[PDB]
Amino acid sequence: SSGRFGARYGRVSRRRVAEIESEMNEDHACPNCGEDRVDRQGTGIWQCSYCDYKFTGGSYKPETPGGKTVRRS
Amino acid sequence: GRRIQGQRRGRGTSTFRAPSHRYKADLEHRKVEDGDVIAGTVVDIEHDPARSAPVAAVEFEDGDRRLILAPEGVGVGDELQVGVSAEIAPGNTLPLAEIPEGVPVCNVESSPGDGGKFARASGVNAQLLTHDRNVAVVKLPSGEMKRLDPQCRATIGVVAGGGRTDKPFVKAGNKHHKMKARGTKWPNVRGVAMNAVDHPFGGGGRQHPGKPKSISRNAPPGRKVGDIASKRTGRGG
Amino acid sequence: TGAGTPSQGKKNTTTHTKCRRCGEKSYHTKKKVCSSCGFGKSAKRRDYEWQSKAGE
RNA sequence: ACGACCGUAUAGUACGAGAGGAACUACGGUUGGUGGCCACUGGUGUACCGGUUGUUCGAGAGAGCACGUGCCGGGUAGCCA
RNA sequence: CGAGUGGCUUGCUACCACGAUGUCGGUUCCCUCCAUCCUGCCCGUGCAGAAGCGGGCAAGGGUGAGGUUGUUCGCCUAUUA
RNA sequence: GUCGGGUGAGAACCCCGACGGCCUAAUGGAUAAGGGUUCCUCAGCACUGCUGAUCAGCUGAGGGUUAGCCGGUCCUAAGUCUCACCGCAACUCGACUGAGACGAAAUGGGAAACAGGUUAAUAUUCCUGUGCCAUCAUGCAGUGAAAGUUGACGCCCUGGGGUCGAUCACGCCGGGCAUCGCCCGGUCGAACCGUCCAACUCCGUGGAAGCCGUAAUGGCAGGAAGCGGACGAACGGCGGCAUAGGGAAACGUGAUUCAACCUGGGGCCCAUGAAAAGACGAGCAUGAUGUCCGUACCGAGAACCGACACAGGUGUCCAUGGCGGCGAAAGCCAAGGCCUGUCGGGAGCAACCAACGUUAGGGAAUUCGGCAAGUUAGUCCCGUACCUUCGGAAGAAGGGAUGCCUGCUCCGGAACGGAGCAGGUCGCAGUGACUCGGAAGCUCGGACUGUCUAGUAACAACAUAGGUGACCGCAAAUCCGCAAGGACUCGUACGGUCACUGAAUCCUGCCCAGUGCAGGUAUCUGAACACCUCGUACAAGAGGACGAAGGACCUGUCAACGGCGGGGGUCUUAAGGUAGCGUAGUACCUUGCCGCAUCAGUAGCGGCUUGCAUGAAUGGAUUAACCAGAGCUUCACUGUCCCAACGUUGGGCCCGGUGAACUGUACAUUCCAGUGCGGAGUCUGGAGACACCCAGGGGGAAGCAAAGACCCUAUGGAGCUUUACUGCAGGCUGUCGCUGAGGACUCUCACUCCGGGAGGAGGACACCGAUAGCCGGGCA
RNA sequence: CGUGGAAGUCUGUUAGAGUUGGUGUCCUACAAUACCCUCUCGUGAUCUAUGUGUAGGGGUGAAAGGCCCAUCGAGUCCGGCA
Ligand SMILES: [Cl-]
Ligand SMILES: [Cl-]
Ligand SMILES: [Cl-]
Ligand SMILES: [K+]
Ligand SMILES: [Mg+2]
Ligand SMILES: [Mg+2]
Ligand SMILES: [Mg+2]
Ligand SMILES: [Mg+2]
Ligand SMILES: [Mg+2]
Ligand SMILES: [Mg+2]
Ligand SMILES: [Mg+2]
Ligand SMILES: [Mg+2]
Ligand SMILES: [Mg+2]
Ligand SMILES: [Mg+2]
Ligand SMILES: [Mg+2]
Ligand SMILES: [Mg+2]
Ligand SMILES: [Mg+2]
Ligand SMILES: [Mg+2]
Ligand SMILES: [Mg+2]
Ligand SMILES: [Mg+2]
Ligand SMILES: [Mg+2]
Ligand SMILES: [Mg+2]
Ligand SMILES: [Mg+2]
Ligand SMILES: [Mg+2]
Ligand SMILES: [Mg+2]
Ligand SMILES: [Mg+2]
Ligand SMILES: [Mg+2]
Ligand SMILES: [Mg+2]
Ligand SMILES: [Mg+2]
Ligand SMILES: [Mg+2]
Ligand SMILES: [Mg+2]
Ligand SMILES: [Mg+2]
Ligand SMILES: [Mg+2]
Ligand SMILES: [Mg+2]
Ligand SMILES: [Mg+2]
Ligand SMILES: [Mg+2]
Ligand SMILES: [Mg+2]
Ligand SMILES: [Mg+2]
Ligand code: NA
Ligand code: NA
Ligand code: NA
Ligand code: NA
Ligand code: NA
Ligand code: NA
Ligand code: NA
Ligand code: NA
Ligand code: NA
Ligand code: NA
Ligand code: NA
Ligand code: NA
Ligand code: NA
Ligand code: NA
Ligand code: NA
Ligand code: NA
Ligand code: NA
Ligand SMILES: [Sr+2]
Ligand SMILES: [Sr+2]
Ligand SMILES: [Sr+2]
Ligand SMILES: [Sr+2]
Ligand SMILES: [Sr+2]
Ligand SMILES: [Sr+2]
Ligand SMILES: [Sr+2]
Ligand SMILES: [Sr+2]
Ligand SMILES: [Sr+2]
Ligand SMILES: [Sr+2]
Ligand SMILES: [Sr+2]
Ligand SMILES: [Sr+2]
Ligand SMILES: [Sr+2]
Ligand SMILES: [Sr+2]
Ligand SMILES: [Sr+2]
Ligand SMILES: [Sr+2]
Ligand SMILES: [Sr+2]
Ligand SMILES: [Sr+2]
Ligand SMILES: [Sr+2]
Ligand SMILES: [Sr+2]
Ligand SMILES: [Sr+2]
Ligand SMILES: [Sr+2]
Ligand SMILES: [Sr+2]
Ligand SMILES: [Sr+2]
Ligand SMILES: [Sr+2]
Ligand SMILES: [Sr+2]
Ligand SMILES: [Sr+2]
Ligand SMILES: [Sr+2]
Ligand SMILES: [Sr+2]
Ligand SMILES: [Sr+2]
Ligand SMILES: [Sr+2]
Ligand SMILES: [Sr+2]
Ligand SMILES: [Sr+2]
Ligand SMILES: [Sr+2]
Ligand SMILES: [Sr+2]
Ligand SMILES: [Sr+2]
Ligand SMILES: [Sr+2]
Ligand SMILES: [Sr+2]
Ligand SMILES: [Sr+2]
Ligand SMILES: [Sr+2]
Ligand SMILES: [Sr+2]
Ligand SMILES: [Sr+2]
Ligand SMILES: [Sr+2]
Repeated sequence: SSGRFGARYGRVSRRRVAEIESEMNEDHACPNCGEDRVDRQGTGIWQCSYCDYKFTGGSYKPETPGGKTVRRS
Repeated sequence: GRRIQGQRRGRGTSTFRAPSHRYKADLEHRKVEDGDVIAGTVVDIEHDPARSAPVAAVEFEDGDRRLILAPEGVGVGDELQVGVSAEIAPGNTLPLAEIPEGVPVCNVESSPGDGGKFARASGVNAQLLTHDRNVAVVKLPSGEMKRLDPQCRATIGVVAGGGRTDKPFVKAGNKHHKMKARGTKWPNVRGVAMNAVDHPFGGGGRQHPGKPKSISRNAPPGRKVGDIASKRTGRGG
Repeated sequence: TGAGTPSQGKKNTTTHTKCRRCGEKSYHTKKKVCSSCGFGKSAKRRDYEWQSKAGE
């Protein structure tokens, strides 16, 4: 997915942008409906195209390891 | 010589100032007399230009509309509470005394009623540990154990936008844009690449500091550069 | 680009204008201050001892 | 304002065991220089003649412009090597 | 060992110029010197010849093209009288 | 530009016609700034105009700018000022907080005007016609009234609606041409009023379990398609406006592609893309009122800035005129503009110079170096190496095709869109001009796009992502201020400050002795105040005791400054150079040795390498991609060269007119020698020499230009450094004041901070004032 | 295979910005930094108009001691000053 960077930037930089952006663009399960329809709206902003649930979450992932802890306690 | 870059800063000229007129809102804890009876519905989620993180728009019962330091997992429609009796859920804000031990907290107050000071940046969080009638021990994001007044308010949960710093900027342009939203002069010219007239490390036939980098704490501004009161340097040892 | 002739070309900004108070074309219309009599800066008239030789 | 060299005959001779190998002289040419000339060869030749692209003058005919010939082909006199 | 000439090298001096006498190399173009590389005429030879070696008179003409190097100098190649 | 003609005392350049040309994002049209009357008319030529002048941006006199609806005015933006408060010795000074005001003329927001006519000069301003907005008054309706909507918003891709224009078809009106029958122009008509509505959204029906839909994404039993319906757009269509206007006339009709304008879908952000006034919400009639300021002209190779009528500089809109072609490209041509990038006449027009064309054979031999020039080129088809971070390298390289004419096929709704086929056919040449890469390899540097010495440096330098270390829990660290106060900060460690290194990949050894920083510290040292002894009727002063930071001392630390040798088989001073790399952009010796390549190679490349004096974030090595970066090799090409020639244009030369400057102690026709402060036209001796003028290329006048930049000197200057001398800020620390009650401790009442408040935290500390010790090129 | 249309992406005298070589022309200039050809960037750390802020031991500086009105290793004016 980091093919836009051409032959520039080097392995590490574009390997990370690809991984991060790949997981960012993945189908995400909405906390409301449960449908895989959550898409990134901005930095840390997520929204379900199905039920319109707009919520906060990681900058590139809807859920972060730290966020998944808040529940358990 | 001439005043170094760090000295031009303090003057507060446009170049060094933050784009305050472009910032949305000062995210401070709402005030309540007592009793808690205060709740609001999240009407929207916005982007905060001053912190590169999501901030939630809330509308309280008394018809009060204000932006809030949004934790992770706060959606539109969600009902938030603020007060002593505020339900122990993510997004709610109650004094540390009412917050259970071992629970991740964000936007922690330094002194009760200040509106929150600690743990506000993307994805971080404080950690409430010890309880008492006098002091609530919080473990701040830097790892420091901070003893606080149990009456200091603080939101439950971790701050939204976590993991932001995990992706590299890749190019100067990306930094450029982020920098334009902060009170920071960028790019950065190494002192070693300047003239002696401009910086303590300036001058010489080849670039290298003409003295050791570790400077005394008592050094005057204009000379306090490099490694300030470094307890040590390097990785080894 | 040269600092001389090629840079004189952009000079179409108006600053110093006829002053309401003193009548000199020294009223900086962007600063709203007269460089000659100090109108806009002080109630008293701009005047300095160095405007003449010390013993005069 | 002429300097110098190669070649041929002299001669496979004189000389020398042999190997090898001259000269005088008479010739032919080359090179460098020099002065001049253009029949010849070559260059130029925005004189000239033709071909042809784009566009404008309605088409045709016949023309302008495309840098001081649009481009391509041929090229007289002269000037030249 | 001893006697000299030159004024291309270098060193020495500090006379000249610091109200400026523009650098090295190269180039281009002109004149000159002889301590002659070739060419002319000669003497000697450890001069048969051929080819050389040493020397003398002699400055008319000639002394060219290239590879590295800014190079001068020099190294190298093929031609050359 | 030329030929006629006009006016005039006078005409190359003032005017008319014709012919001939130039400008096409400009040399055309509208403007902002800035200019300020430069605008128009009349009369002039003393001035100004690169020549002339009857002309004029010149001289003089007159005249000229008309607004409810075009700007200003109103609003708010970054931000500014004023007042108050506070500081300051003080102010015309100074930060904060309040209040108020200012802050947008092309180009932020914003009530409302269109079309025509008229002048020598204005014009949505005047006049004609038609229209619109606001306030107010009266009348009627109306009691709704303010929630909400609007003003009001980033970047990239894209659909749909759709006007101007352009083009196609055909008809009408007029013009042109004259083998043809083709070619050009026109065929009009606003604001405004009324009306229509696509998209979006929603509603009812319907009942899809696989269908609906898109350029694409997508949608759905949480209810798909289909059917009906609410809401709802254009600067658009339609009707009026209009027996208005406009035209000599006709006074069209359809289509395609569609700027403007309208309305949607999608994608991106460690970036989040103004505010306020105002409008809407919220009717109609009639009438009144709508003041004030701007308005001429230029807007540039003559109206602006640059001393100039300066080849420079200077914002916006016309980006859709035709052919062409991918094109807002070239070239050519309209509309419109101009012959004022404003001196002419003459010589086949010499030398010489500028800019340029063509050169036979050779082909980089030129040169520091292919500098300069040339070569190549568009488009389609075939084909394409090493290496590589798998993206790329790559248009690698290399090869073929290319026009016109005839008749066709395919894609598409179609284009005046595209892709092909068969036949015929011309040239030396079919991207025929124009437009339009030369190609390949090796090495060095920096990863990359980016930055820089305005005016000799564009680079390897700066930056960058990335890597790393340092400081700080915010009453912070860092920084500004004399103070009052302030930046960072609408920020909070995933932060931001201070530094270093400089993408990726493989790595980054040893040294804490010195210097730096930091922690500790029994003991040693360590100021002042208070306290103690001596002294003094008091005082100066001498000494003691206690002892802060600081130092001594101990420890930590090198991705801190830096270091990593000599001798021998440990010495200094801590260690003694590990991976690597290596004759290096670092190697003196040096053209090192071997090899490659060449006829020949101080060059280049590889190998060796004891390295004068390489080496690991003073980062080492290495490297795809990128580069107006340094070096080298090859193919191709060629006037760079052998070696020069001829030609073209502008000068150069002669003539009319205009008309400077540099320079000048005097004398001066010199030459060869000598002499001289040792580098003489001028002295000495000779030689030569009739005067004057034209052209030339520059040998000399140690030519002209600049009180030499180099070197030295001056008890000259400045910028910069530091363990130079001396001081000054600043930081740290003790002490006194503020400061209070009961060598360690409690408290609350000053004082500080948090808190809207109540009250909470802290607390005689901290802040502040004063003094003392330490650090202190930050500064003088 | 198609769809899509990413990029401090490419070619490009689109506009615009820049300034490599000619060590060309000019060098009492057209010009106290100009002319021509060649060359670089041209969707972005882009370019640009107007408004606005920062002031002299002070600004500003992707750092050249660069720039702060032809003035910069400390602007300019007047004064100190004969
Ligand atoms: Cl950052
Ligand atoms: Cl106006
Ligand atoms: Cl769509
Ligand atoms: K001298
Ligand atoms: Mg806040
Ligand atoms: Mg900024
Ligand atoms: Mg840097
Ligand atoms: Mg430097
Ligand atoms: Mg310094
Ligand atoms: Mg370095
Ligand atoms: Mg360094
Ligand atoms: Mg001289
Ligand atoms: Mg002799
Ligand atoms: Mg001779
Ligand atoms: Mg007249
Ligand atoms: Mg007019
Ligand atoms: Mg002129
Ligand atoms: Mg030839
Ligand atoms: Mg040569
Ligand atoms: Mg070239
Ligand atoms: Mg079809
Ligand atoms: Mg090298
Ligand atoms: Mg670079
Ligand atoms: Mg420069
Ligand atoms: Mg460059
Ligand atoms: Mg980082
Ligand atoms: Mg970093
Ligand atoms: Mg960095
Ligand atoms: Mg660097
Ligand atoms: Mg080697
Ligand atoms: Mg190391
Ligand atoms: Mg001098
Ligand atoms: Mg010197
Ligand atoms: Mg000095
Ligand atoms: Mg406070
Ligand atoms: Mg000093
Ligand atoms: Mg500006
Ligand atoms: Mg320097
Ligand atoms: Na001698
Ligand atoms: Na020389
Ligand atoms: Na001779
Ligand atoms: Na040589
Ligand atoms: Na004229
Ligand atoms: Na309509
Ligand atoms: Na066209
Ligand atoms: Na680029
Ligand atoms: Na050490
Ligand atoms: Na080292
Ligand atoms: Na570049
Ligand atoms: Na030529
Ligand atoms: Na001369
Ligand atoms: Na100096
Ligand atoms: Na694909
Ligand atoms: Na240039
Ligand atoms: Na100064
Ligand atoms: Sr706050
Ligand atoms: Sr607050
Ligand atoms: Sr230095
Ligand atoms: Sr280590
Ligand atoms: Sr220019
Ligand atoms: Sr300007
Ligand atoms: Sr004032
Ligand atoms: Sr005074
Ligand atoms: Sr013979
Ligand atoms: Sr024989
Ligand atoms: Sr022609
Ligand atoms: Sr061609
Ligand atoms: Sr002799
Ligand atoms: Sr001889
Ligand atoms: Sr020499
Ligand atoms: Sr040598
Ligand atoms: Sr105009
Ligand atoms: Sr006259
Ligand atoms: Sr006029
Ligand atoms: Sr105003
Ligand atoms: Sr406006
Ligand atoms: Sr369309
Ligand atoms: Sr006008
Ligand atoms: Sr111009
Ligand atoms: Sr015309
Ligand atoms: Sr004239
Ligand atoms: Sr010819
Ligand atoms: Sr060569
Ligand atoms: Sr050569
Ligand atoms: Sr080809
Ligand atoms: Sr590197
Ligand atoms: Sr510049
Ligand atoms: Sr690296
Ligand atoms: Sr140490
Ligand atoms: Sr080793
Ligand atoms: Sr001359
Ligand atoms: Sr680009
Ligand atoms: Sr140069
Ligand atoms: Sr010229
Ligand atoms: Sr010049
Ligand atoms: Sr040229
Ligand atoms: Sr480009
Ligand atoms: Sr003075």
